[PDB]
Amino acid sequence: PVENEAVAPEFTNRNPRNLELLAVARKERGWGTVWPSREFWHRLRVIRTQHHIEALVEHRNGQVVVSASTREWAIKKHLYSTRNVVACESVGRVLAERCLEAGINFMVYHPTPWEAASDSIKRLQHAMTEGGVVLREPRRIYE
Amino acid sequence: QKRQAREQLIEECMAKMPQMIENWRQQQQERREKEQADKDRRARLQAE
Amino acid sequence: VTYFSSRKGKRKTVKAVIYRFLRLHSGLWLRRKAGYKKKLWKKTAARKRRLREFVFCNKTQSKLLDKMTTSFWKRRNWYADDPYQKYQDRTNLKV
Amino acid sequence: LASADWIAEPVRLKLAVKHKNRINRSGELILTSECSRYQFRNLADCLQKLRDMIAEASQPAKEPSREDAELRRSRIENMNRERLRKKRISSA
Amino acid sequence: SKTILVKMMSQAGTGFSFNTKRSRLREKLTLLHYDPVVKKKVLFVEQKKIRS
Amino acid sequence: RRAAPLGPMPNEDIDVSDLERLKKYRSFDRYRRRAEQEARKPHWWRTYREHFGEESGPKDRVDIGLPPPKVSRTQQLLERKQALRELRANVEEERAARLQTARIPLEAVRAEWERTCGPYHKQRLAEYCGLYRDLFHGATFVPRVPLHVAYAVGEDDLMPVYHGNEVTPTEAAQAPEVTYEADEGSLWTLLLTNLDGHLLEPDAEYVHWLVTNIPGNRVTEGQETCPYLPPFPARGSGFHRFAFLLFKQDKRIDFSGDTRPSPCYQLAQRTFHTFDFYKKHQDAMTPAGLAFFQCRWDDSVTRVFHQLLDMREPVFEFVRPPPYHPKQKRFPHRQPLRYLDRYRDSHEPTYGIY
Amino acid sequence: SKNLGGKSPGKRFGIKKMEGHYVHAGNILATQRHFRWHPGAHVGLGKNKCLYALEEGVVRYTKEVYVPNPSNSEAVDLVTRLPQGAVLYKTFVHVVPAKPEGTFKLVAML
RNA sequence: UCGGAGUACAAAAAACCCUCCGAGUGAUUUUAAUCUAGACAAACCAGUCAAAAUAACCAUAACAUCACUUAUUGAUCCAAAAU
Ligand SMILES: [Mg+2]
Ligand SMILES: [Mg+2]
Ligand SMILES: [Mg+2]
Ligand SMILES: [Mg+2]
Ligand SMILES: [Mg+2]
Repeated sequence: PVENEAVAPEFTNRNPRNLELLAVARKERGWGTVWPSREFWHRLRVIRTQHHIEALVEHRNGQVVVSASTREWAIKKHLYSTRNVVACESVGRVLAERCLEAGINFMVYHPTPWEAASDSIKRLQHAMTEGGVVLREPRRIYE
Repeated sequence: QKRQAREQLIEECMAKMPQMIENWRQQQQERREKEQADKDRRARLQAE
Repeated sequence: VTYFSSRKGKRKTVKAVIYRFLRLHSGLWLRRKAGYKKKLWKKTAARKRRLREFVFCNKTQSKLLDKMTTSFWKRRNWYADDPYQKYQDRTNLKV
Repeated sequence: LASADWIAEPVRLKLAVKHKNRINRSGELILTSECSRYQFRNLADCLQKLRDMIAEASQPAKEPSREDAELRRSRIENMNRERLRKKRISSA
Repeated sequence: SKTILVKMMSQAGTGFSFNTKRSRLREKLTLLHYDPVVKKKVLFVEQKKIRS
Repeated sequence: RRAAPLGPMPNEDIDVSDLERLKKYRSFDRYRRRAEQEARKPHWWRTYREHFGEESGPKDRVDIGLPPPKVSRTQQLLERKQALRELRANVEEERAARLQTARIPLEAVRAEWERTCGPYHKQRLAEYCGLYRDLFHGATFVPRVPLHVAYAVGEDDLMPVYHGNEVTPTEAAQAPEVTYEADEGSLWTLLLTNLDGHLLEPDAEYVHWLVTNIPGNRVTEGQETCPYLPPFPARGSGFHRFAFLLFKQDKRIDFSGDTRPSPCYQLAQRTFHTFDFYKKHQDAMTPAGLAFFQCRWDDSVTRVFHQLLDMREPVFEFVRPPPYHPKQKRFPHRQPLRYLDRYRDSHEPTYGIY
Repeated sequence: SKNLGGKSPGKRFGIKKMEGHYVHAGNILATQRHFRWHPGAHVGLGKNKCLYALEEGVVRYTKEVYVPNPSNSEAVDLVTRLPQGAVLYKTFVHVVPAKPEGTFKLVAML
């Protein structure tokens, strides 16, 4: 027969993002008694220090995937007062384009109740939404 | 005939359902507003 | 239980067992959970569902009910549109 | 599908467009039945699927309604992909 | 502080009644419940009084 | 019985007595920062990371790549402080900042990011996507030189291929254009490798486009060892990875064992191992560029399978393990009537002798 | 006499699955009256503080930091009253999944 | 009769006409569904949890909450409602 016709029916996909992108990967349900919830694939974390603002996307294992910080020279040289709301929206838009480049479209954001009412982080969420990255990571198929 | 009568009555009662819901909500809101106004005026007259 | 009747000399059966129990031909006995119609306003939805569900009997109760009933109630019945005809038999029992 | 002359040309075209996922490389449309233990019922299911496809391609009032539970993710992904594709530079 | 048991019938047309506890010193009760027959939020009103 | 602690206790440093004079935090987010800092330390007790695969914790990754560029720290700091001062001296920037109406040169920011710190983010994204683990299994490299890859999907429509992007096979049917800054004194090689999608060997990978002895930037002028083949991911298994590896070489590498014929439509011949390739030609080439994208099945993959590869399109599906059920009991006590349905082979009535 | 009602059966509030035990989905790992063991990865919490496995795997017990829900007023007050260097620790029960999510099997060549 | 603490110091169980607290329910609205894996406990009867899937609300929760929340409860048969 055809030399290429061999199939090896046990197909193995070694891509670590394969099931995450197919939305059939095993989300880490669980803790329930601590905060924030760890049921996700990629989580957005915003650290607002007294001098700089940094925004990360992290995997379930805690590894840093894509990060944008006002400590970076690229944003520092184009930005003034790296702590303020314009700095927050700047880093939000930069992280949005970086996530789009990296292939991440869905994240989860779990801020504190006082942080959700802040003026800067609402603008960061709006900047992500207008940049194309959407929160509310999709539900797992056959959860 | 029994099945058709049941379905017709169900449709008739479901057609007006949002109207009854809104009327009940308005009645409850008026009740709570009247209670709040009575309490506020009682407190105001007691203060003086 | 009347092991030897005074008229025919046969073995009698108690009617309470057949009135409140059902026997599948595989030997299992099916019953309703006690208290499934009592004070439903006082019970949680999960508890009400658990009471509504049908349940089986263990070996001791099954043997007791077999002793109380006669051989007419252990026969194979082919009813018209029987709800439990699919459950009359046991499959894939590895003992 | 090409040699099936018992249905019209537009119907054949519609089956070719829609059910190309289940069309063999030789052009043979293939229908699968696995539900019942009886080959009679299996063939009945195959014929019912064939009749349903024929009727769906024959009716002109097909609005092509699409589901939304699993299509929002695809829409978002296409949105974000053409957000990068929108670069306009001549090439080739 | 004695309560009362009242049977409420659905106003969605279909016959569906559920029993709930209410205070005696309250007016005729009217709430929003779920009717399995129509699978929608339906206004329920107190129809009968059963238990004290 | 009691056992002595096998190391320092967590809260044994601060003094229990005289809590009033001891400083306290009043901020939940501050406590959160402290707790997340503590949770990452290698404690001597059983932790979540140890059981859930910290990947052997720290690993001394072997670096096979170009040295980082040498810059003057003092001069760089002086220029950066000067730029910050000259920016802060402005008053229109202050007014824009206070009025919250100020925009950002996103293209510029991306340019300096890719110039100064892009390689490290790209390397960590390659680590997260598992490129190094499947290409060398023991080595990591930093993509020092940017590599811009783009497909042409029309007359004015260009699809960029960043790190981890998703590209349709229809968009990737044609060969792409690759650009990277390089002087006219060096030689480069470019390799497009399909990591996942080999039907037979799980540990092997496919070749798609191998060009060698590239003079500087003109890739079209350099000879192509392997003709371009469009991506052909299977219908069932989706989201395969395709990696563009760029190697900078000193000598003019010439080989005959890695050369492919003109058609090159045989999957047996298009079987590759990047580890073996780099072991064979490790002395000259050094990896300096990386560009990988995800790719799923579309309507053109069947055409690629049929016309080009001359085979039947394979179809897979994501099957799940059958539900677990305990051993069936002779007398299932207090079990629902549906207990017998959990061990039924088929929902059909079998009459054994009737 | 004067003391009445002291008789009541034990509620069997305890641990059901120890470390290393292979559990399936839905198995009750441990039941409790107050929060003694906290759920972690792939361990869900019932309404009666019981802990049940959500995935089939191996049960593990760990000591981990405790960051409470910011809406929990009592725990937030405790945290804000904690001293500078103090971090809370709790015993969490985890289920480490064993079987993969699924497999890619060939069905037909079209 | 039911629950909590000690007896019963660390998985479970464990008695006395042993030592002390309690319950035979209130307040409020979020009026809290169906179906089903797998489990706890248990002589039996009873009691408890619960993933996935379904129709309505954010298109991101629904386990009703509080009073130490744990106890606030009664089997068949038989009688009544409108089934
Ligand atoms: Mg410096
Ligand atoms: Mg006791
Ligand atoms: Mg006792
Ligand atoms: Mg047991
Ligand atoms: Mg659910």
